[PDB]
Amino acid sequence: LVHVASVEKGRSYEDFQKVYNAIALKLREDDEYDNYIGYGPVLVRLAWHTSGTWDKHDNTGGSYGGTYRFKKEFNDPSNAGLQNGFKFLEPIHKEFPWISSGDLFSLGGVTAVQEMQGPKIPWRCGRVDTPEDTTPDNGRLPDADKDADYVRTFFQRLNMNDREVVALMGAHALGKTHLKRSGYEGPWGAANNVFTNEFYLNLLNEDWKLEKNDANNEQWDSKSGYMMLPTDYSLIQDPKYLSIVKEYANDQDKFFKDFSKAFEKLLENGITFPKDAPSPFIFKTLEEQGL
Ligand code: HEM
Repeated sequence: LVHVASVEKGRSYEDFQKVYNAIALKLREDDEYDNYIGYGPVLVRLAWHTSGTWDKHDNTGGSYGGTYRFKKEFNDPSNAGLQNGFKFLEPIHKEFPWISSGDLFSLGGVTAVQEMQGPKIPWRCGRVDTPEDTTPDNGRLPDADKDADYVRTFFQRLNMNDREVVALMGAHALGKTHLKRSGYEGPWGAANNVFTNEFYLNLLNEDWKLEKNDANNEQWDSKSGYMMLPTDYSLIQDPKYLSIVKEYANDQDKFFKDFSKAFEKLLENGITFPKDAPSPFIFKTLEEQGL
């Protein structure tokens, strides 16, 4: 099935910058969430999980249809906690009821990355809501207890190569694992609501110990109070991934540029953009607007 991008009727860049801005202003205001981490990280994860159900083989799942709004997908165990990002976006959607669900979930992720001082992420509109029966089944999002071979094979289904996977994993600088949500506990670093290449630096430079958490799952822990999932740690066990981790640990601009591309791609899998669709938008941050 082909999903053709269809611009919300009569809308243009300024309309979407207003939605961006409303998201960004609420991100600034609602700062208490998650022990003052704020909503940035969970909004990035929401964009990823709403996109990461995609299957390149048959074009099922993906960001286009905004299917997270249906109970099968919002109750996926893999999505535990993302309801906080959805609830954040509710008043945004009420103010701007013309935006599609897929466009709002993906735009929330773009807005969060940029407001957290991350790279610019070009973003295209035109996702169209699809019906409840187009919601993908549970089980398309990845397990965390696995090795590098798992990670590599997993991401082939999303048409991501080694560089794209290692870049995308850099988003694990953000936020934290929560025991009751995933069976893992702890942040990956100190700067967890500012977008940096810290994930790579910590992988290479902390002294990691393989421990069991209070849910009886293994994770890697450091004396600084940081953690890595087994799938994170797999990026330094596999020699191909390791080379790329070192590259991003040593070049912040390269990480930014490669993350931006990979994240846009993730958010756009499955969508056909007509030849005469608008160019991708690059939104100004609040800071750049003086707001
Ligand atoms: C092998 C792939 C991946 C696995 C197994 C994985 C697993 C996890 C797990 C278990 C959590 C903790 C959830 C919780 O307890 O709250 C988490 C959090 C998070 N992940 Fe992933 N992840 C992967 C890839 C990605 C990608 C590709 C991105 C986005 C580009 C991403 C962004 C995030 C963010 C931002 C958080 C923090 C959420 C928060 O603080 O609420 N992850 N991930």
